[PDB]
Amino acid sequence: DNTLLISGPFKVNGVPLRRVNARYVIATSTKVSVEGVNVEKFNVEYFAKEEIKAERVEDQKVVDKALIAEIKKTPLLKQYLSASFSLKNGDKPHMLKF
Amino acid sequence: AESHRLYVKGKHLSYQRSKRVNNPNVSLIKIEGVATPQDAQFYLGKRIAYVYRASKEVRGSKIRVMWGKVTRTHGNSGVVRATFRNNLPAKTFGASVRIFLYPSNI
Amino acid sequence: MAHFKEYQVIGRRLPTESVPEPKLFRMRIFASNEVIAKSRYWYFLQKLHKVKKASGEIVSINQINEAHPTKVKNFGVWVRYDSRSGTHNMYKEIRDVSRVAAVETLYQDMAARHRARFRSIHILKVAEIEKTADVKRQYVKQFLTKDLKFPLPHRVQKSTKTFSYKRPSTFY
Amino acid sequence: VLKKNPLKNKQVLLRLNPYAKVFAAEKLGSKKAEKTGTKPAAVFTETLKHD
Amino acid sequence: TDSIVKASNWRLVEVGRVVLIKKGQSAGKLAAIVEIIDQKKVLIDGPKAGVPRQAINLGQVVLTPLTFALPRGARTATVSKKWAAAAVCEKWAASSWAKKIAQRERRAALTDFERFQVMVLRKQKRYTVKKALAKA
Amino acid sequence: VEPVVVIDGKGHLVGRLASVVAKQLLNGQKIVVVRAEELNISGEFFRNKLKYHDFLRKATAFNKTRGPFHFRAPSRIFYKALRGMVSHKTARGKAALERLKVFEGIPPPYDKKKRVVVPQALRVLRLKPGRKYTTLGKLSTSVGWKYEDVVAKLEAKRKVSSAEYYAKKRAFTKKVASANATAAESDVAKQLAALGY
RNA sequence: GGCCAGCAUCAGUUUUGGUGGCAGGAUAAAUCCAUAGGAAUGUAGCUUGCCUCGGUAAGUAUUAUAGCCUGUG
RNA sequence: AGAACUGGCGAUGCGGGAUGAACCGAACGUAGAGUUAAGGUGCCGGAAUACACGCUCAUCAGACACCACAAAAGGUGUUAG
RNA sequence: UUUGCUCCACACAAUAUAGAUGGAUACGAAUAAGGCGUCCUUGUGGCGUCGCUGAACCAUAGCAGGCUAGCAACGGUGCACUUGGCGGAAAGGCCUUGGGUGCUUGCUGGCGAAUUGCAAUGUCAUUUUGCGUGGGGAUAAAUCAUUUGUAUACGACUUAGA
Repeated sequence: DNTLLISGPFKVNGVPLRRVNARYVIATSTKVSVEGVNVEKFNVEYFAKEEIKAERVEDQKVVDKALIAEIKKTPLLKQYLSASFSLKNGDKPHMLKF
Repeated sequence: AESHRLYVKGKHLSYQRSKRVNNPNVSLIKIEGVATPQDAQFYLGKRIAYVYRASKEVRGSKIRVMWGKVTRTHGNSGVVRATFRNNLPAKTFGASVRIFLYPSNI
Repeated sequence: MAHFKEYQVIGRRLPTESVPEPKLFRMRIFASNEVIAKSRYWYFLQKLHKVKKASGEIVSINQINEAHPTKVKNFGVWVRYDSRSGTHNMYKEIRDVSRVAAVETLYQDMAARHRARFRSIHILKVAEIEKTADVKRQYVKQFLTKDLKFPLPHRVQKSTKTFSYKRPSTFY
Repeated sequence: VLKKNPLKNKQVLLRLNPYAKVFAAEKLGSKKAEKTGTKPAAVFTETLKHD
Repeated sequence: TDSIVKASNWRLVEVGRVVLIKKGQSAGKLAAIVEIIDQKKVLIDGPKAGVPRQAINLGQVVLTPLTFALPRGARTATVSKKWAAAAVCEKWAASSWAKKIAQRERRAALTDFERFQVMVLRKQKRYTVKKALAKA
Repeated sequence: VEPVVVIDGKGHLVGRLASVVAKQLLNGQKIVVVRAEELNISGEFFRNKLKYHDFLRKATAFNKTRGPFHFRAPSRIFYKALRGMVSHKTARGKAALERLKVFEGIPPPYDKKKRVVVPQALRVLRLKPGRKYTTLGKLSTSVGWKYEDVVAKLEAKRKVSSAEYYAKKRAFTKKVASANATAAESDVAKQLAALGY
């Protein structure tokens, strides 16, 4: 459904397996390897709708494990994810090479 | 942190106008950090919000918003045109608007 | 007029059963395009000989370019110009890289110093002076002086922001 | 009911003008020429460079 | 007891003066005054920088304090030769002004993660420096 | 961007500073102008004095209390020039002019704050060297302003106190430059140099 | 199934950019290279005074411990 | 005051000329988007305190059509011939 | 003069905002000149560097910024106190002493943050008023009327009266 799937990872910055939209994100240049992750399971039925579900929490754990493990392989990347973005004075988004 | 800002801060200038006529349906915006049309092209299509306050509590909030979106550049100096859903009431000449970074494309 | 160019316009009488192959005149015209070129051509031939665009023909419209657009030259220019109360002649000296450029700043010079327009100005001749000492104008000779060196005092920095924080200087 | 421009919309540009297909195939807007070794006469060059 | 005169040293326009094109196509590049045309026009050339040989205005360039040796009205290969034999690009990069230009460029080319890193390193440095200032 | 902008009219030209200021006010900026006694006008003194006298001849004949009001102080000469550039008979104009403030000297709230300049309004940049300029405190004194020496005494006092402040500031900045360039040998500082700092 | 919105894929009108290929001209002019000639806002060198070594003031010399202009290709 | 030929005001708004019956541009169904005319882009005022060449400093400057004025005559004032 | 008035602290209502959201970050003079640093025999001195603009500097990581356990260091910074000093041009601010208390992202770790369910300022500022609680504090005047005439068309002005 023309969406992006995301994880924080949830243990890193508190963001679970979540749907987002492409026109509401800044693609940075910083790239971990998705190789070694099993995200094919997920779908609009997963994120369907009618307290937290065991499927949701356990699947978050399973993705977080491998993803955090790959994230250790880069210095200060965990702390980068833990931090939040904010525009400071003089920051001009049309000249920030994200 | 100290900051929580994901919006560029701009100013509402006059409406689109001649010397002696105005079009309320198009407002002119000055985006901070923007002094060229080639830079304003980044901000085309971006959402604008004028946030204001009122005494009457309407749905949990005393704060109200007018949404708009950038449409084209205006002039040579980075000034920009915007068109809001319900136009800006002209009391806001010199007031501050919030140019957001969505719809994003980098 | 505009950013000028130099053309040769070659032109002719319309051939007749009496006179086939007429004499083929030519002019070096300074103009920003071929249209103004051919127009000036018929202007000056309609002065000089019994011809007009109706009774005549344009045989060639060719562009002339500087052989050396990077060598600095000292041009003499002979001018005729209609003033308000009278018409006069002139010689001028222009140190520049090209004839088109010299003639451009000439038209500007005449506009500024004598309030003369493109319509008033003819260009009698434009000629590079091979050697110094055949120059007659101090405002070219003083740059022809040897070992030339000068500063540009009082350097102004064009600002971007409308508020500064430094109280600038003019060092240079 | 609605006019559609060719030069966008290849579909109308192809119902009009069948030849646009092969024009695009052979590209026929960047057709390279055959190079000829002609030189202008000395009379021409002298006239062009005459004072 | 001798006479005192400051004289206000300027950087001059002269055959050999090396300029910094700031606007145009070149626009941030080095060139050299081959010949002087008028109070405002000079013929410049930088062949190592790609700069074509051309007349330009002294307000469209800015002079540099660097200077090398050229004879009047020299051709493009000659000025390339003497440029290299003076090795003046090395001097310009040695300058504290080229460094500032590159500082601006790098700061611009920074990404969000390099910028977070900059931040962390600055916090560490200021910890050290404020500790050292409490002492001296 | 800054909430209040304290401009220092020393060296500035009245009209150019005035137009810059007016537009900032209308765009919605608080500007306060200080040291307007040091503000410059182009041309010579006698000229600008005559222009003032021409303005001074003008007066509603049947009641000169109704007439144009000829303010003498440099701050008010500036205000006159600038209200000519604002649409001042509107609510919007009034609001802009309330965002504005003007002073002879640098009074107590703004002597401890930074002052700024406007390069498109500065005499030294704009005017060609040679051309004669005028000084507005001298003009104002000639056409009636009284308090040119009170401002001079108070500014002498202020300059003393500020020079002492700057001595302290400069000493501490020497200390800090020492403390920084001793630490531009660490791996962290070389990493900063790599990244651009 | 009513009001207010968002994304994608399309149609029409339009605006602002990035980029590729091709032709014409003196089949750009130049630059660059080669070649002939030339001089000077005369380079090296030489001759003569000043000469605190050094460089200067002239004379010669036109490529030499720098270059330049012109013509041809 | 009176004729000739066209074009207009009258009878007609809109954009510009501050302002104006007739000048410039363009003629009017209700809207919306884009592009422009004339005129303009310091601020009043939408849009460059733009780029470039030069002239002028007025102890009476000058600032663009209709148009709301200035002449003869003079000046080792400055600039070019 | 009803157990009213005022200042401070808190709590609750309403009142709107010419319009916050990382920081208004302090020499002065010059512009055909200066700033910074250094040295001396302290000047209109020598030497060096800088400027070509604030795209600078400071700050800025954490449930709108949570709870935790340590390592290093004796630093930074918030609050309520507190020592002294300076500042009247509209000072009402600038600096500084001592400790109490917290936080520290200077470094390394643990837990948590999910459903706002693909975005909707998603409220996290300032001003004023009013009833209410805890306390402290002060506890008069004017006008009408009478009166006077240095005053007066009427108002007003000048005067007096326990």
